[PDB]
Amino acid sequence: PKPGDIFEVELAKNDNSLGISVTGGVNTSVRHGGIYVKAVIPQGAAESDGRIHKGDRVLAVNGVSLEGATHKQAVETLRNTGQVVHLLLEKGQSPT
Amino acid sequence: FADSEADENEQVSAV
Repeated sequence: PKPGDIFEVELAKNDNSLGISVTGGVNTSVRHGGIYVKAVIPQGAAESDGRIHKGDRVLAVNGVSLEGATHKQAVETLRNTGQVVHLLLEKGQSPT
Repeated sequence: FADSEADENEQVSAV
């Protein structure tokens, strides 16, 4: 497998939703859009179960590719959720 | 003034 591989998470609301902080992600940012992990908040699922870490990148929101979505669109679509979390991520840097 | 062109919404988020 390549290091920066694309994977999907299937999770849901436990303590709360994610527990993660974001950096950049505006008009364009990473690639053809894209949002980037700043760091993990040690209060939620991302820490607890172990799914996302620093410098990981997001792609799709519940199947759908966010081609050219702004920071406001990315943030709004994160908070206007409810229970379930389906997303696709691209791995950032190498863990091991 | 407002309701038109640009507001301030390009900083940092968490969820």
